[PDB]
Amino acid sequence: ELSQEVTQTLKQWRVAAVSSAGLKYYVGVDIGGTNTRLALARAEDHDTFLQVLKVKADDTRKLIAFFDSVSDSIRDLLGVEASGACLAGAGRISPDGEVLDVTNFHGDATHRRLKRSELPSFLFPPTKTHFINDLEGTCYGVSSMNASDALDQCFKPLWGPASSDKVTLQPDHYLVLAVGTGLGIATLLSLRGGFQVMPMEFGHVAISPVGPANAAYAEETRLLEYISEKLYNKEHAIEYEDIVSGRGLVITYKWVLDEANVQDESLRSLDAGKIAKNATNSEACPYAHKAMMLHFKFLMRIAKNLCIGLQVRGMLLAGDNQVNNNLFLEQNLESLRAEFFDHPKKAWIEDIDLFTQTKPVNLNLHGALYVARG
Amino acid sequence: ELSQEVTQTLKQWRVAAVSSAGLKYYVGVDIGGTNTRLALARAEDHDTFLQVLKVKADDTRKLIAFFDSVSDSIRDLLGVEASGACLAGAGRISPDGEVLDVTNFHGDATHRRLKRSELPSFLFPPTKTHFINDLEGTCYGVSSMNASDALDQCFKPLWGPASSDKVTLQPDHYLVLAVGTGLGIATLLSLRGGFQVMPMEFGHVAISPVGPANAAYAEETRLLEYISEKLYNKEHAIEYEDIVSGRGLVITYKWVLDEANVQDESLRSLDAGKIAKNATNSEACPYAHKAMMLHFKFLMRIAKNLCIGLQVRGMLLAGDNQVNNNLFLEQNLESLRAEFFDHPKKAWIEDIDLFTQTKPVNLNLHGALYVARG
Ligand SMILES: OC[C@H]1O[C@@H](O)[C@H](O)[C@@H](O)[C@@H]1O
Ligand SMILES: OC[C@H]1O[C@@H](O)[C@H](O)[C@@H](O)[C@@H]1O
Ligand SMILES: [Ca+2]
Ligand SMILES: [Ca+2]
Ligand SMILES: [Ca+2]
Ligand SMILES: [Ca+2]
Ligand SMILES: [Ca+2]
Ligand SMILES: [Ca+2]
Repeated sequence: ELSQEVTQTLKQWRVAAVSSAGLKYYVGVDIGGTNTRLALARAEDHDTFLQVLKVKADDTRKLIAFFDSVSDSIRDLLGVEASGACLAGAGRISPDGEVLDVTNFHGDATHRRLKRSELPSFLFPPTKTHFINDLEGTCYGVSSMNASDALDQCFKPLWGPASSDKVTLQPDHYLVLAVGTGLGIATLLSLRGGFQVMPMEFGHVAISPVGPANAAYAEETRLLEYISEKLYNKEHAIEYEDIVSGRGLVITYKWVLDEANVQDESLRSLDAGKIAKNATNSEACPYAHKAMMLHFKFLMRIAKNLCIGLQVRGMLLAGDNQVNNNLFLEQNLESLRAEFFDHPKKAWIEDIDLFTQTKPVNLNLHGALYVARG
Repeated sequence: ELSQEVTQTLKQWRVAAVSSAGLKYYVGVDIGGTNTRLALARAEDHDTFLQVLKVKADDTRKLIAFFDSVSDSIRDLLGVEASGACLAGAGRISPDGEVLDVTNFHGDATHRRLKRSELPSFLFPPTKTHFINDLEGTCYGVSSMNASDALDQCFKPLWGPASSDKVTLQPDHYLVLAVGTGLGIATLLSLRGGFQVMPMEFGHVAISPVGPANAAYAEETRLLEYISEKLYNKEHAIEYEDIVSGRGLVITYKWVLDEANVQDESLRSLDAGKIAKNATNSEACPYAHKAMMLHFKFLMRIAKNLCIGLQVRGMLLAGDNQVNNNLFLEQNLESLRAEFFDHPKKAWIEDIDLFTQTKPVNLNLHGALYVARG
């Protein structure tokens, strides 16, 4: 079952199949840890696309059923096969490009892994289908929009030497981060004509502490030990993603509530989104604020250290979820900056630009559709 | 004052100046945090070079006097200007490539920074002189030796799926680390024909703790607080380089001695090299061993997390100092592996290759001489 807008649109598209140019269109997929989205774009649609379906899926067998279903649906409306496909997924891709491993899907290896050869040929031509990482897809989307001087349509400066200027990327490196089901991290590279994308897995590196004289030192130690207990039985130091994610905000929230002996089962049951919204009212939901503060504090800490290690010129906070959290970010700007410049080498990152996405736009789908064209 | 071997060699070289091909030679420089080395290679010397001078220097004004001096000395023996130069230095390089900032030199900005335009024209042709980072130079050296199938002449596998094979680099990413005056880190990249080098500053990122149930958790906290006290007055979390370096091994050693109330001023005064040598006798110098253990433990911890974040296929422990520490590494292999695979995502790094440099060879100079040729 497809929507009216999609149905009417595909009817307009298919008249071109009996034209000289034919109907050449491409498939793009954003496989997130919680939701998957699929979109189509014709050869001439250069900055736009048609989202045909989204689904809540946390294993690959359910994706296969979604792909089969939506493939048959588009086939009944277009007739003509897709000319190329790219799936940007929230995990790692095998050296041969054949297999995606979705890091935060649940179950055994079969339910976390997705092979190209399992995909329906209609939407996923066997020789013209590629896997990329989701943040790798974000970078191609960003690079594509930077090339057509359009990044200012969905990004805004939060600080840095370029913050009075319209958003545009210089030929240096830029770090891209996205907070969602997981912590996504990639880098736009300018080494040696264009931007090269490097996919990364830095959301899973062990966290760093604060200085022993920091006022948050005792309480951060308790939070890290609490999370390390619940996830790893204290055997490992937690990953940044164990805090900087949806479930991470939820578990930090439960820690804030345990230290305050707040037994209220209603405030106890909120999901990441309600905690995050509640946090924009500092005086009326102080516990949501405290958890969100620590959530974004650790996002600033991993971003700080990657800026130093990668020697980037700027960084971009991306994702549609980030749009809803920019208000919290501005309400707590000093607290975030205090964290970001808390480093012996703070002089090195004083001139780092920070951009944040301000309008909902699925940069992953744009990136996947850029790759799918070849 | 140049040596006999260098003097005799340059006399042999200069006969070619009155030949059809002329005398085209290139300058390479390895500017370390403690020592600087300079070398020459002719156009046809593809895997060899002539080291003409090394000096102990910890500020750039002393380097300028060394460069001026050795430039005039080579000029009096060769007559003909150098055709190209590259300086691989232990720090950052400005966007315009004009200025090197040596991270661990002492003094004000003038004594830590070195401009191209301050270099003698004879050895450093104004339009044909380039700055690279020292580990960036290491990678070009490694890549150069991999291209001529020669890495097995100075690297040996310590573990991984390729450890029965002769050392050769696949077309994937490789992390390169070197422990010396500082912690040097760069990455050989295979994105998209060849290896691309990415320079990095990851030695300066904040450390990670162990899991709260680890037997070393209480004592690591004391060590981190001790170093954070002495370097930063507890205001910052220490950098990996604050432990994984010469001065880091020395300060860890002093901490081991303080916790044992060892007042002996003779054992108290050892420099990094004597501590490291003493450490290869576990039963006779147990304190040196304990400090060296923690030294290499934190090297394994930063390497573990960078392998995860960068998704490399292998890593190389490089530098001439590493040669003298491989014995310690093999005596304490289980302790190092216990640290390296201590991660929730340990399955991801199970198949990572580890190589370590086994013969002294200045890979920085090879790399700089590769760049100097254009
Ligand atoms: O989706 C955000 C990120 O989530 C992480 O848990 C995955 O390992 C990454 O591959 C992904 O980019
Ligand atoms: O020499 C090893 C490393 O030392 C560090 O302190 C510097 O910041 C790096 O640029 C250098 O590569
Ligand atoms: Ca077909
Ligand atoms: Ca640049
Ligand atoms: Ca327990
Ligand atoms: Ca000249
Ligand atoms: Ca490859
Ligand atoms: Ca103090």
